[PDB]
Amino acid sequence: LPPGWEKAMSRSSGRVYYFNHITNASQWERPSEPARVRCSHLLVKHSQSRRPSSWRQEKITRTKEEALELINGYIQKIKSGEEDFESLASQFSDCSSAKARGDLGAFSRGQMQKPFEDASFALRTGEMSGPVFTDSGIHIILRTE
Ligand SMILES: O=C(O)c1cc(-c2ccccn2)n[nH]1
Repeated sequence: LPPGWEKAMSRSSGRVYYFNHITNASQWERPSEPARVRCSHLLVKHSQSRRPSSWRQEKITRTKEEALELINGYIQKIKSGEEDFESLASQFSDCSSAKARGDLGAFSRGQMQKPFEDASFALRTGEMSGPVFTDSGIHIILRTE
């Protein structure tokens, strides 16, 4: 199985599923290197975030446990087609790239912080990540090219 795609056991149904320990993606169907990849993301900062500040709120106060909740929340809406990445990203993302529907433009290694990189490279064109933790906050990372 591709980079970090491991199989495992669903603790609700006991039926097969896959999680990726590099992007924290989890999906039921079996899964499927670039020099550069292009990604958009939705960032939800927290108190412990690098710069607890964003175009949305001058001092972020939400805890980490809560940041995650919010992040899980959008994943459900994205996964269920209730909302798309771009809409939630253009509204909620605590990064200024929200103005650009969360695009961060094309990029290669060394360039971004490592957990974001490792996720960004391990996704394939189309995959969204699960929650990804960096010193900045919590990300949902979609890979576009
Ligand atoms: O604070 C911000 O504005 C911010 C930081 C990031 C970021 C992007 C990639 C990896 C790590 N952090 N994205 N947005």
